[PDB]
Amino acid sequence: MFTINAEVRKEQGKGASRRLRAANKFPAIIYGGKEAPLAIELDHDKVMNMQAKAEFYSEVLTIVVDGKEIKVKAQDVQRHPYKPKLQHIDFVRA
Amino acid sequence: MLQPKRTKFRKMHKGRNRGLAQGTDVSFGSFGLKAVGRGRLTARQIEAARRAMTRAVKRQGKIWIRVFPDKPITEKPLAVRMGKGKGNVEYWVALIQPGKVLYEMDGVPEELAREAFKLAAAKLPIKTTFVTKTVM
Amino acid sequence: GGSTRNGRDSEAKRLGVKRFGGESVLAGSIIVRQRGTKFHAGANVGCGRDHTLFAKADGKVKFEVKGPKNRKFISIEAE
Amino acid sequence: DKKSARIRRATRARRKLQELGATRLVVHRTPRHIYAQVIAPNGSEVLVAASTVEKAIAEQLKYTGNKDAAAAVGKAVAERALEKGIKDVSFDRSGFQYHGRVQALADAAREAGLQF
Amino acid sequence: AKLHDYYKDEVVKKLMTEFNYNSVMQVPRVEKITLNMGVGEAIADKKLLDNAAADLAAISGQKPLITKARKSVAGFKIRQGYPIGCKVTLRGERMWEFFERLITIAVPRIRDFRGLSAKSFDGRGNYSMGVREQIIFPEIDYDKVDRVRGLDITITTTAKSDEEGRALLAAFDFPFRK
RNA sequence: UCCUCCUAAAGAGUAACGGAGGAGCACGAAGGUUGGCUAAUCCUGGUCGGACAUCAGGAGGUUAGUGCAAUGGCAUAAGCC
RNA sequence: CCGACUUACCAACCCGAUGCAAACUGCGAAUACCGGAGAAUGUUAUCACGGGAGACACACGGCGGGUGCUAACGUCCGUC
RNA sequence: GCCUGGCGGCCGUAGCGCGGUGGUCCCACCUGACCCCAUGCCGAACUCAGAAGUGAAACGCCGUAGCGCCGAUGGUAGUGUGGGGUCUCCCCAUGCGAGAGUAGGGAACUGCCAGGC
Repeated sequence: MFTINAEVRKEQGKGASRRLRAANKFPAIIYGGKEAPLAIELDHDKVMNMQAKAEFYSEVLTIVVDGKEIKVKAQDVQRHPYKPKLQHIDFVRA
Repeated sequence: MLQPKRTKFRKMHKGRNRGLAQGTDVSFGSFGLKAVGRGRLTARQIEAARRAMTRAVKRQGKIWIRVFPDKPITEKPLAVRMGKGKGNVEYWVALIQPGKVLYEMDGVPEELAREAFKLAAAKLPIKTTFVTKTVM
Repeated sequence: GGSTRNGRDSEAKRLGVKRFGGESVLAGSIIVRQRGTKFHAGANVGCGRDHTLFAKADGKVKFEVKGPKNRKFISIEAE
Repeated sequence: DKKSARIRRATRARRKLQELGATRLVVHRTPRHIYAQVIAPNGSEVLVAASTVEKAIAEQLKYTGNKDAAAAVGKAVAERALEKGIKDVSFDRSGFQYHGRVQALADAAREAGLQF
Repeated sequence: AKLHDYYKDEVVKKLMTEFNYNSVMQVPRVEKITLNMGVGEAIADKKLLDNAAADLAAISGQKPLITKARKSVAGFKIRQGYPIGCKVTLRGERMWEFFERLITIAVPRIRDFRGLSAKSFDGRGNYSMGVREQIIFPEIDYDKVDRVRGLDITITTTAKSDEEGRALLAAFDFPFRK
């Protein structure tokens, strides 16, 4: 199923993004081309564990944010250069 | 050896190493030397590490060399004063930022890839990382 | 061989000030080395010789981009 | 082609006349008809026009697009400008060579009292 | 008169029968014919101008056009270019009468159609062949020039139809009589 | 001594026995105006014009040209007649 | 061979992916800089003229660099 | 109101290409030219007189997004000002925030005058 839990982002910006990454999170965004983009934060290590299975980019997954569920597809992954961690991911609504 | 055959000018300024790496993902093969930390890779060490990799894989598989030494760095010789022109070029260097994939391999399994990569990282002055799984 | 030679150049950049006190003509863009990507359109016929853009009448300097090739245009219009 | 070359030949006089900010007298010539227009210096707004496609000049001449037809067109536009009160218009060649119909047009505008 | 008389015969039958054409002038009309000579690096000869007068002004009193090498690229000794390329284009109905005298020296006599000169078939719009022979000499002496006169003649029309390839001249250049 | 680029930090300016090049002229047209034209390269048909000498069409926008170095400019081409 | 050629290399070129440039730019910041309007603060600090000098041998540290080996309490610049 | 011509504004969301459409309304091909002018030859080019014929080329309009072109929010790089760790580099507070890509947009809009309905 590869469901993810996410929370809506409290603050936007460079310092907020680095603070989320220092607190074991990472920013991401939900966009679909028909409705307004919604910016989420996620627990980094669960997305690591379900990304190591290569089925992240094949099938449509679910995000449990704020009590509502969006069925999306992984667009692109922004990773750290020299670390197995990542910094950002993008989602297309499908 | 591993230098440009023609260059627009015979010397260029030293400069500073930039912030981050560019082209960090595996692209051609399945495994690569993802660099950590700044430095200078010269032509002889990349030739030595490629020779070690080719020796370890025994002419099996394909090896792509991602970096190229396109920066000419000049050494003033021994017992010569300071000034009176820039020195002549002695060796050719490739500037490395953290995350830049240096080497590539495909067609060998994980064991022989990591073995040749161990020998190459032993030859090089720059560390490597470890993400090793199959490519999609 | 010995490559220690250089030529002195003095000012190759704009000083269009648009409110300071100068009657009519001022070297709005002097030693700009070019006539095409900075033309004169507003206050009559600039770009005489060495392509120095100079005004015609009193006023403020207007920088705009127009034309099919998106070149820049220096215009002077009165208050 | 021919129309593109004509526009490229016109561009000197067009941007020169628009850059001195002068009222222009623009010609357009076809093998079947001859046109004329006088244009305010902003260029988007024209004052009067005269052509052989209108019947008021077209009934007089048995062929639209002649030497004397262009003379009649020139006296038409010049009297329209004179009754409108404008004067000292500038001839806009607009890429046709100064010969033939436009020469008749120009000396018709000259002899009809429209100064250049 | 020659243009209208050629418009009567063997042209309007090409509009409906083989390839149907919507308009009258959709058929490729015979545009301007041009001829180009191949005089080389020899400027010291003077035969080129009066040879051009012989091939151009057999009836009229026309003059050729000569110009230098303005593209001016060569592996040879000359860079800026002497007058080498002399361009000749015919005037008015002399293009048609040049075509008419070419085909009346070509069809009844097998001298001008000596071999398989028309082997190349083109549908691009350009068809060229070096004739290497005379058509009409203005003087009584038909051969006073020592050269074989390897000039190039390029018929500038779209030869999509094969009527020009079989009726007027053929590929094997064999005239046929019944 | 004088030009052009870079170092020069997106106003000017800014050093070094720093890194690359040019000038000590030329033109009575290669100045002015009027009128006109658009390039380098690829291809098929064509003369012992062979890959390029002159053709004739498409592609191809200046990738050529600027009397001479480099930079900035050009279709109003300041290029060419 | 105007047909067995046209491969186990460049298919000159061109297409896709990946890089690299002080003397590359189809992009492009922060800052600085120039010019306007507004308040508040500042012993009018700003500008001109006139009387009187000194100085024109600088050093380190941070930032941007040339050179050097990204050596030097090295040297030469910009700014504090 | 519809369809064209001229001059403009904004300069590719305004361009190239594919398929269709309009004909003395208009526009463009077209006949002839040692009448005026012209070809470094050529009435292809430029002019003059015009009558036949044509929408073929070309022009204009409408579908086609196959490429050009535009392109956000985010994130990233960078950086002004304070502070901190240092092999040449970076981090933290704060302000400003790219470029390339992505979602997508997109096969124009509008002004004056003249002509045919």
